[PDB]
Amino acid sequence: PAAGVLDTSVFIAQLDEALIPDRVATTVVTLAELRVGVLAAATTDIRAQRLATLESVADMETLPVDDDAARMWARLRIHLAESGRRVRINDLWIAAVAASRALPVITQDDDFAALDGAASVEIIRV
Amino acid sequence: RRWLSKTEFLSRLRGAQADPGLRNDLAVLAGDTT
Ligand code: NA
Ligand code: NA
Ligand code: NA
Ligand code: NA
Repeated sequence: PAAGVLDTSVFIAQLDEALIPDRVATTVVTLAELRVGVLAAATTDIRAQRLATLESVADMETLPVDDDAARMWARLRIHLAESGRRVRINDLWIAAVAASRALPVITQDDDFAALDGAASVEIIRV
Repeated sequence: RRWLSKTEFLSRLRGAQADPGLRNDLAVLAGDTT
């Protein structure tokens, strides 16, 4: 696709570069998660690495959780409750933000799988 | 803050990936499911 929304897992340690859209943004959830990473780091070396990861989003669009994302989160949440399937709540916020903007979620990990086929949801595994 | 090109992003990210252990820390801190 033309654009996509990176989740937190793409920032963590190669990616399938061919599948990354031409233009990328992330969300405030990932900003939060990378920041908690810096604050939780046990040793300077890890702290320095994680601090570089946090800094890598400094110029990048960080999409907020706004009203449209909130409405989407509710729809996706009930979809999951009915099916008896689960997603990390912070991953659901990410998916809600992306879906509400009709953008795919770009992920390195396996959490968004439960949402495949939900309206406005497109997951790209890298 | 702007939409990064694929090459731009991959330039900012390469050499700046978090340690694999961040997955562990995030499971503890933000691993709560629906
Ligand atoms: Na995100
Ligand atoms: Na720390
Ligand atoms: Na930052
Ligand atoms: Na989507």
